[PDB]
Amino acid sequence: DRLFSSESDNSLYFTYSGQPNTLEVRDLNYQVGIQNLSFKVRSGQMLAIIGSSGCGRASLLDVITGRGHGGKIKSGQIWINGQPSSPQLVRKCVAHVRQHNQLLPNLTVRETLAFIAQMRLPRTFSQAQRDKRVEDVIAELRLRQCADTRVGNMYVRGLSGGERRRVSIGVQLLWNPGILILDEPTSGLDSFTAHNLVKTLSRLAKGNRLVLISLHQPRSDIFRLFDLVLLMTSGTPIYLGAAQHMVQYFTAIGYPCPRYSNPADFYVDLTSIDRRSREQELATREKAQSLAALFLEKVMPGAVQQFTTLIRRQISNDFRDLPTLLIHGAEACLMSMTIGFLYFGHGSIQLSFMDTAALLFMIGALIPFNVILDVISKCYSERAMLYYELEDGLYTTGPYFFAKILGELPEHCAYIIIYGMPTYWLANLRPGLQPFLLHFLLVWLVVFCCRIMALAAAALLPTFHMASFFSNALYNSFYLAGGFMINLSSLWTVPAWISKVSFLRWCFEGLMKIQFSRRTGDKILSVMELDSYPLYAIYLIVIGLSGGFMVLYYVSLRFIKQKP
Amino acid sequence: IQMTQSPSSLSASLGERVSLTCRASQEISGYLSWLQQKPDGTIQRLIYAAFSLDSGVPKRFSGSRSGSDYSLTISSLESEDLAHYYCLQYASYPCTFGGGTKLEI
Amino acid sequence: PHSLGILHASYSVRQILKDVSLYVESGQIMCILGSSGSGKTTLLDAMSGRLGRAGTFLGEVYVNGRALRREQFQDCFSYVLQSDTLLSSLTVRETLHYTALLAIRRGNPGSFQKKVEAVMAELSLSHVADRLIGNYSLGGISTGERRRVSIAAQLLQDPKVMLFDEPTTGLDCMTANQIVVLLVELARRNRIVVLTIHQPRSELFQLFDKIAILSFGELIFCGTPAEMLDFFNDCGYPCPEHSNPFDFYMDLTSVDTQSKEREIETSKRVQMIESAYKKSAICHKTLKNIERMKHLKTLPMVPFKTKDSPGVFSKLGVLLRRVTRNLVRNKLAVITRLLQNLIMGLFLLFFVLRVRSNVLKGAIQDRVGLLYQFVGATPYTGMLNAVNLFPVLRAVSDQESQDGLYQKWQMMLAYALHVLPFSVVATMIFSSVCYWTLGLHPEVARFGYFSAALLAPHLIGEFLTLVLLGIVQNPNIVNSVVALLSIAGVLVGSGFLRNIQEMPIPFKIISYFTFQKYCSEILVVNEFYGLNFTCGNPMCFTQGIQFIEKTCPGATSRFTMNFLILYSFIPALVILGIVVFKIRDHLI
Amino acid sequence: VKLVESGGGLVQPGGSLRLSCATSGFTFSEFFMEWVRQPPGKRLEWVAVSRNEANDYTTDYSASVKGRFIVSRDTSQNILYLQMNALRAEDTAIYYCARDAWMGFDYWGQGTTV
Ligand SMILES: CC(C)CCC[C@@H](C)[C@H]1CC[C@H]2[C@@H]3CC=C4C[C@@H](O)CC[C@]4(C)[C@H]3CC[C@]12C
Ligand SMILES: CC(C)CCC[C@@H](C)[C@H]1CC[C@H]2[C@@H]3CC=C4C[C@@H](O)CC[C@]4(C)[C@H]3CC[C@]12C
Repeated sequence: DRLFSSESDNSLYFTYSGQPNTLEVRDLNYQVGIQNLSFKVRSGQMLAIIGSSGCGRASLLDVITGRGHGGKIKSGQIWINGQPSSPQLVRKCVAHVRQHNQLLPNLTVRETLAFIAQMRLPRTFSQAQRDKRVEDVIAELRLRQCADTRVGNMYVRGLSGGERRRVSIGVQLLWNPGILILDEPTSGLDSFTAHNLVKTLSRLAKGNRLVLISLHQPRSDIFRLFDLVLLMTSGTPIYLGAAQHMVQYFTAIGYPCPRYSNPADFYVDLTSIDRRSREQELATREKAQSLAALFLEKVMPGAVQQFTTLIRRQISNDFRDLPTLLIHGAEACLMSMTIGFLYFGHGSIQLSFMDTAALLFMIGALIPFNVILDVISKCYSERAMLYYELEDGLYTTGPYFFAKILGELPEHCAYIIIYGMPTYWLANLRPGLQPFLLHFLLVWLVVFCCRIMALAAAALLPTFHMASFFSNALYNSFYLAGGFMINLSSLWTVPAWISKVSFLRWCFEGLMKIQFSRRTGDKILSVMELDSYPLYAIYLIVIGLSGGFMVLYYVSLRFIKQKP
Repeated sequence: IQMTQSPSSLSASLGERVSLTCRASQEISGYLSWLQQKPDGTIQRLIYAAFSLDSGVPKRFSGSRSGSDYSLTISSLESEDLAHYYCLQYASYPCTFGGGTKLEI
Repeated sequence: PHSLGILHASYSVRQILKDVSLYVESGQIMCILGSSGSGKTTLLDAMSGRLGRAGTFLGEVYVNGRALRREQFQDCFSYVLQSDTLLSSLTVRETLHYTALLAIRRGNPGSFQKKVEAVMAELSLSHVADRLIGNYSLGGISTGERRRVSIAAQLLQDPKVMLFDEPTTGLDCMTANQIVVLLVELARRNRIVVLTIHQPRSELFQLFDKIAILSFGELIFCGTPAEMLDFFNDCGYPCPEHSNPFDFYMDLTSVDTQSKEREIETSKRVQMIESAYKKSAICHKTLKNIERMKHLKTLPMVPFKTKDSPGVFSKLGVLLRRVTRNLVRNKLAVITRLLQNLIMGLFLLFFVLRVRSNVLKGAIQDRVGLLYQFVGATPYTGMLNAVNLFPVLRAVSDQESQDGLYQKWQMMLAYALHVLPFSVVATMIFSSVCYWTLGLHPEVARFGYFSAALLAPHLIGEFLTLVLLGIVQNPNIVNSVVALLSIAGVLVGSGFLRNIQEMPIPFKIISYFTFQKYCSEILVVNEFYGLNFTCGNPMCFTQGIQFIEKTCPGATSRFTMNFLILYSFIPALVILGIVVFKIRDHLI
Repeated sequence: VKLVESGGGLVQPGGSLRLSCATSGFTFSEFFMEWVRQPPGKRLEWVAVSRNEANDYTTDYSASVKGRFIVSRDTSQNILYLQMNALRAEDTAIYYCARDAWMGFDYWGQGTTV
């Protein structure tokens, strides 16, 4: 205990003031195999669940908090603060610290802490109170030397791993919860950092709180700092009490722990069921059941404010990611340059009519690939954060839609500028200000509709691969339905209806009606089938398709769970 | 964390704009404080968080930061500024102070 | 008895090893502990002779008295990795048989099968000898069984000194303990085993014969657990009871990189322990035993492996048989390979559904669209197949090439050879399904020409994606790059949408290096040759020869030439892939 | 927020002394209480801290005086007490009574010579 750091600050700067919280699990029988789990913890004690802390896809902490995607056959009771557990009570009193961190990398610690504070604290708290709460949270977890350092994860400089875990704990601790529950806090951390994090969690539990910790294989030094320990093997509790007396318990029942051996490891190795054989499976199950039998016989703020906070956080996060913005600008510039130089109109030989039609069709139908790719990548790169912030109750999935839309709007507009403005002059299209502005507006609206379609496809499907496949299928069905590939006339019932809702066909028709109308003539439009809808009608149809895709995306965000 | 204050001594008369610098050995993220000890002995905090000011102190005193060096700027010095000035950090335990500067008129 | 001794070894590249000296005997097991930046895997790789070419490696490595050079390491030292990259659609028996055929070359398969059976009985794998590897989460063999299979494949070459890079990382406690006891049993059979562990358990302390600790390349201690406890007590840091001495000694000989005062204190403690160990009699006895077994003049010579590798054609044929057997045993890969082009053609047919060959409203438009989509989709399907099926074989080849079995370019050639007939039959099925349904100039010779002109770009794109995956690691980057390149080629190369006789000089020159130009020329000459159109002035091409001369004037007399170019584009890509894999061999 | 110190005087080396810091103007049982001394010719040096009731009135001292100095607080009259033992060897200073160390040293005292 003398090898680790000893010159620390044992002060408690952010304590929980209020009634002591309690958590009592009585005769829990969780299957699909927890059997006869029963304990009672109060505020001021740190409970560490050692052994097999999982039951398949959902850990024990998720079962206690009510979460879990697998089966939930229930046969017991869970009383939180003296009342039966419920999603409302869990969201109101219980805070959860997941194993995988979900933080925006382009934000400092103080910025994201203030954001979470103003999104969590009620609207009656003044700004000074919010800054004071943020400062108390920073001082409590010894994060004062990193209050201005980026919290960026790997692929970015950012800060350390233990400091990132402390930042996550502070984010989950800003609203001053009464019960904290962390699963695998020392996952992927060095030994000294894990020891310091365990000491910090013990101090937090001492600060009039109830801290539960999940640890599958705790180290020898981590086990020495445990206040209360719960040994679970094959879903059955074998021991429940003080860690320092744990060995003293087993020696009392004819199971001494030899010297120079981790007690936790020695006791999870002895009572573990062996799956390599079949005759030893029950041979160890009987010992586990007898030990379990001896153990049992021995004993605010609102919606507009949330939207503003979300859009400000998004703007501050994406406007500082220089590599991604530069990559997107490079893609836009490359596309524009190849499109304008392949169809270079300045020269002795001008562009033909079919050449101009193909140029417009390519301008319309070459962006969706990169657009959908980047949009789906960005959506699946932050799905866990959104899912957890929706489960914990930060926003009500309403302001998040408009926040995301108005956050991607400026960068999308810059991309559209870079892709479309230095392409209209290189190709030597119809000169003037009105046709160029109309072309730009139509391209902007079409790419916006494509972005909304990509967002809806990414939010509707659970995995990145199937979402990308469905989006590519939709894009290809809209591409083949265009007015340039299959003549827009050799379609019987289904492809015609697909073309009626295909934004690429409408974009091509609008560009044709902008370029070739009363130029040198509408007869080239008459030999084709691009003269049955006026320009404003095409714009309104594109706007309606964008609105329908927005409604679909909103319905998918509201009803479909964004499971990572 | 060692706090090096500069200069150790300074002589400036009425009307001048004094500037006292303080460098920290490590990163304190702006958690620096400037105190003024009068010749009588009554110490009082002049600036907290290295930028904000306490209630009741004149607005002439200002705080700034350049790189890793914090600066206390006193514009339009009065006769009440002949005193000791100390910079301290409270971002990491234990709390260390600075060498101090005897501002003399 | 064998005796391995590492004397004053050092690896600069910054100075990852600082005067490392160990001594192991036959029948003893040595474990090596350290932090993440300790450089124990670097020491293992240097002793195995894998990274000694990029950086200067000092010190000597004596084996049975004879000082081995920097080229005899891989012929005497075996190295078991941690990734455990195995083919899922194969059984243990056939996998070990292929490994023995690639390593050993003696004669009739009876001796090979007997060696495989003996190694499986030694590794306790006889009861899973006829079970597919697969994945442990879907019904395959357990992770311990995969580790046993890897150890058996490594032991098939009859080794004597083996190194293990974290054989217990990623496994559960019971399986890790089983693997430790298995390595102990293998070492006790007159062998030498040196394994590294991230963090062992409490019961593995008394199982090892020697325990060494490395920090930043410096050797803190090396000896048996008894002398370990004795020395750590004499230094003033006795291990408390119920403290897992492994973790206690991993915390005692590590630096804390969180503050600058704690870092200096931990470094001072580490240097104190190291200086006390340098003066202890353990290192002196180790050096004395090394210099004595070096000057023994009676112990046997270096026991090498069974033999070197056979000729190149035999290994190529064995790899080809292995990859085709792994392919035909995966029904999903086969159905995707055989039905990707079919699904593409069916999706293309759903929109057109016919070509009105006697009216000029949507005939040339739909024909050009179909040709463009075919030329842009066949290489995309090839790239999809490549990205979906290659990475596993690429990882297997990268793992098995450092052991001296074969080269990666041979694996790429075998992949190409086994992918040729599958792509052939897939494109033939897609053609025979879609060409007649579409009604595109019904004829048998035109059908065969269309089949060949759509088979060539499939293989071209597949081999280009193969090259890119051999030179780039991430498969998604390769997928996106090949998709963008196919887009650019079908847009610039084909004279469908640009009228190449009018495009600028740079694009006109670039189009000569793209296979899409020749593909589109062949398709136009084959489709628009012998059919006439009807107007019912703005667009009325009443024949097909006029549209041919408009798109590509002199493409009719360049049919065989364009076909030869399109088909010779493939061997150039094969040679480029061979060169790219030969270059990749030197950068990993 | 007024702090006044008392209890300074001439003491022989090796004896004992007790300084008293009287507090007014705020909740004495809610904020910290620090003793921070200053040598006659050196910079300010933090000596000891006593936390509020939320920490159960635990105390802490610097590595130079850990074991010889004992800080305590009387909440009835809101008076901080600092007992010093084995002093006057180097412990001669102008000890000051401050309110908050973690939130910036604000509302200092008047100091007493020892
Ligand atoms: C199963 C149903 C939905 C049909 C799905 C067919 C999908 C998987 C296939 C068939 C045709 C294929 C497209 C054919 C043409 C191209 C152009 C190429 O430059 C990029 C890939 C792209 C865009 C392909 C994407 C995938 C695709 C649409
Ligand atoms: C969990 C990690 C691996 C997710 C990484 C996402 C990767 C695989 C995806 C997301 C964004 C994608 C990139 C988007 C843009 C481009 C630019 C293009 O000119 C080359 C392909 C490239 C570079 C893509 C490569 C693959 C890519 C980087």
